Amino acid sequence: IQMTQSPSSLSASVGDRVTITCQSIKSVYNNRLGWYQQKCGKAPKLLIYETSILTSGVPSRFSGSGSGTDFTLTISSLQCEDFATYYCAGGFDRSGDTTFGQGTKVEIKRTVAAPSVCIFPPSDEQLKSGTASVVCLLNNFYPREAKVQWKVDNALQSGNSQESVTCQDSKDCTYSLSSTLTLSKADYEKHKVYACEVTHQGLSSPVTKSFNRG
Amino acid sequence: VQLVESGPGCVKPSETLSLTCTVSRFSLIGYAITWIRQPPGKGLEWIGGISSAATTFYSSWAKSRVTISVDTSKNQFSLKLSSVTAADTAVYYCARDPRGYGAALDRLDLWGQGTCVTVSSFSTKGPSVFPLAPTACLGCLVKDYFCECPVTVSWNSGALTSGVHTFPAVLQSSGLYSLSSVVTVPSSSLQTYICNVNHKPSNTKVDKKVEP
Repeated sequence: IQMTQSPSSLSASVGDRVTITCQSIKSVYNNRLGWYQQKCGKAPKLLIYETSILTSGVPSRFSGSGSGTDFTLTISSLQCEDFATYYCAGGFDRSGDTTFGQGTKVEIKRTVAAPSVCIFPPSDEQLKSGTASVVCLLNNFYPREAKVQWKVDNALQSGNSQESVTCQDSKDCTYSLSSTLTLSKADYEKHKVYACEVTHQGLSSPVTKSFNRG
Repeated sequence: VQLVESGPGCVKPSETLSLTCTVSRFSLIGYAITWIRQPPGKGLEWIGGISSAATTFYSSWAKSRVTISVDTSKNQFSLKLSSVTAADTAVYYCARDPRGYGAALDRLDLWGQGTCVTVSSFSTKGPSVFPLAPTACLGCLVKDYFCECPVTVSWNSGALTSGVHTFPAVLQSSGLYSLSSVVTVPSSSLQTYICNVNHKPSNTKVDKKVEP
């Protein structure tokens, strides 16, 4: 059974002290308790081993404590680059009784940041085939809530767009977002203005970026 | 020192999955290698491991479907997972315990970057790579590919890292993946801009020039 971690997710501001707990049923064998940090898209990284010893190069803001069945990871001055899922891992004997905790997500709150917006028309190569993708990019905003609306010749679109979002940025805690509008070449060629309108609490009114085909 | 993982990427149900983890550089360490997997959106799960004495350990769930071994002549560690189903879809990681322990997770000081495995009936398909042409924004659209990973996007062959955002892929209503990689650059950049895209399951290697 995975060891128990608490909470499942938490958020605090830059500079705050936060604590993550790890609890097991059996007592740990010979201080075999370590803590891993996993950033998006990346392998976990060992931050602390044998309960309280820091990996070389890990900043001193991380510390580990506890014993037996109850362990704590503390981050004493939360930074944007600490956005990650943290896992404890333990050994209870020397013959195969070892497991991970369920993970705890850490998010970092910061001030509002408005996105800067970019729009891309379909490339000529893609237009050579029968498909046309239009891409709207929202860069470096906070918080994550954002409405992207596509308009073609001022007609609103639904069902032909998809978005995805990065994780919180290591340097400035912002998100970035891409929205892709998919049309057929035939429908693309019938129309002239392509626009994406962005609504975000950092902008006093919605921002529209657009292009005229050709 | 790097643990280089290799594997087929997209596999069909009931096949045997074969992964390798090759130690790419000499280490004077008598180290152990542990295998761990992470299903999409879930946590880390121990599969098993191999000690400095080659003592091979297996998680209770893997004891009957996994074989773990080492080929010392190639410093290559192997994992075989038999009769896969869609539930074996996950990122598979190899990691090193510097103490030589084959059954320990508290001190994995060095990790491979993971090899993505998708168990599915659907056919592999390589991506098309399209420039997204214009501070300023530029990038590449990797479109219409299956399975999702392993997929690699670099800029200028690694030279351009600051400001680059490669987005998670989305499953399109066509049933194929699409993603974009973008970088914000100085507004009056003329500079050569190459995105390097590798979709290993389809043997697709494309370098694409993004010009004004």
